[PDB]
Amino acid sequence: GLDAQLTLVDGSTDDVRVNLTLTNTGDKPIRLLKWQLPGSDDAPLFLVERDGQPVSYEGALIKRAAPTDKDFQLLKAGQSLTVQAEVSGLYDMSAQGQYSIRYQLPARSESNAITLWVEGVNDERVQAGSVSFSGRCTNTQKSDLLTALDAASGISNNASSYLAVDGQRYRSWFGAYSSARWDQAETNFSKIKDAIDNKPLTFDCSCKQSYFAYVYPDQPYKVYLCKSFWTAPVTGSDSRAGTIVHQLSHFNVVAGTDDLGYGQANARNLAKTDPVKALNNADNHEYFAENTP
Amino acid sequence: GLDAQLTLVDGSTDDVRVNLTLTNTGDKPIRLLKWQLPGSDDAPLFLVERDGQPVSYEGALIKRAAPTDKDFQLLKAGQSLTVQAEVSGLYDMSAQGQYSIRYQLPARSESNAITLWVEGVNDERVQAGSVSFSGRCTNTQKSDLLTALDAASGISNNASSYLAVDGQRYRSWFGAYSSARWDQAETNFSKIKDAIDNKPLTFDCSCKQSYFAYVYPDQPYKVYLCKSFWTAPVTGSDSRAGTIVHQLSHFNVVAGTDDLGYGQANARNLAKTDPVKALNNADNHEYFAENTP
Ligand SMILES: [Zn+2]
Ligand SMILES: [Zn+2]
Repeated sequence: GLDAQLTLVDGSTDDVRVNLTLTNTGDKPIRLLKWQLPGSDDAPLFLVERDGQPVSYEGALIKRAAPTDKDFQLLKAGQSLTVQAEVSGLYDMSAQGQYSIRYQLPARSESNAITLWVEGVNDERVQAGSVSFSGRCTNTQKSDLLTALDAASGISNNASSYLAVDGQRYRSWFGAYSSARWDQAETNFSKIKDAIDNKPLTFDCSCKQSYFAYVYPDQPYKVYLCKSFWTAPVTGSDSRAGTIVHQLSHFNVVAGTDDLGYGQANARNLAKTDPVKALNNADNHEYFAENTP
Repeated sequence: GLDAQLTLVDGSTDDVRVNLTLTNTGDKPIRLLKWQLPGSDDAPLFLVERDGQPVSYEGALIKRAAPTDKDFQLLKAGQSLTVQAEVSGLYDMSAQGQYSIRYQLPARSESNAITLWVEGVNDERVQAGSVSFSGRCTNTQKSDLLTALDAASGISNNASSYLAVDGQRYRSWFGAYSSARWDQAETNFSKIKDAIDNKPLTFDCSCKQSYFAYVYPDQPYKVYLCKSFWTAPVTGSDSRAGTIVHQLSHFNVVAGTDDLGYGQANARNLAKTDPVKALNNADNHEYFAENTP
């Protein structure tokens, strides 16, 4: 027969990783549908409950045709296959509480349940402004993102306060003074602040490219984080907080900023060279907010 | 110096491919910022105008740090590099008319302009219901998708009409009759029809996986098409039209269908075995609408 044993992995992030051992206890090989083994494609393979109530599935749903021979994994007689899954990135395990997790048996009926207390992401934005996730953001990621968002709120309020008392910081990132350009920058930060505070934001963690993040400017307010987001400091230069300000600025409904080159020296040269371009550049907005130093 | 020559590629799809030749005409190697050469990462590298007016950039915007040595491409003295780009997937070239396209010179100022008449995607949905795109859908793709959408509308109206006169087709895909389950199916198709007709749909062409499509059920109404969408027939079994019905059915605001296995035999067994599961399965909805035969 087919035996499925789930065990919790011990670690010190807030992620919820599990080891699933599937074992052919019979005497002839069996075939397991690969789409129903945990892996890089999303499917709802687990029953996740908090305090006896099902939580949301948070992954994608795929159309696949009927499977063919190539779609099945062979397990020999006696043989075990162990696969690890991170569960918090595919089910909503954001609320604190006692959870049970079982795996459903793949096509050729459940593992044991495991149970654990989950600290959760203790934030009203995840339970006007809200924050949702996709692309397998784990509890640690979600928590890191909310942290980054509060930091971003801190620097976007600080930018906005600076701009409300109508100037080196402005000079550095936006160039020679004009009231029209200052009012424009102030309007941009007002809208960035209003998105941080009040809009339905979405962060996605699927991107593995080496840069920081990307958005589609006509698809508010979903920000895709990439590898350099995670390696960046929460605050300071080219920081997580600053990245959020950068990316939010691109949305057509926020500030419609452009990509007019990349980096601090680029940004400084724009300011010195062509204030109108600086006013239209995401980086200049980020660096004005980061104000580091 | 650096010379940039753009030429149009002749072909018989509606895509707009161009060959960009960059040439170091000087005597020492030069370095070209790779991020500003056309490639797999989106940036707005071209000036695209229709009838002398700029059209929208339709690609993503990325945060990158200042570039380092590794980010520059070397071009030797005398040397040319030719790179091809498809332009309709990154700028809005959906309206019929006369277009000019120039490339902006990368960091180390424009190519010649090329001009061409573009047939466009001649559809009010792209100019209540609308259709937007991301993930580099070309004019041919956009046109194929609108075609598929009209086909999907055809089969979703036909499903809805069938369900309005209150039964083999129902039996095949939804199992034994009950008024509650029939009303539920009718409500599901009413909402699928209303999304096809009246909602802001988004199709994305970036996915290269071998299956048909995927959605996030909490991210309406963006459908990601994958390789099997393009190889599928427009109508019939496992068709483009049917895929759209499948995927739209998954959205929480449409019909909240599940992924309860994959394929026609799966679907038929659900119906025979467990009508409540069939009523909750995307495929059963697709196959009921495809009704092939
Ligand atoms: Zn599906
Ligand atoms: Zn950017």
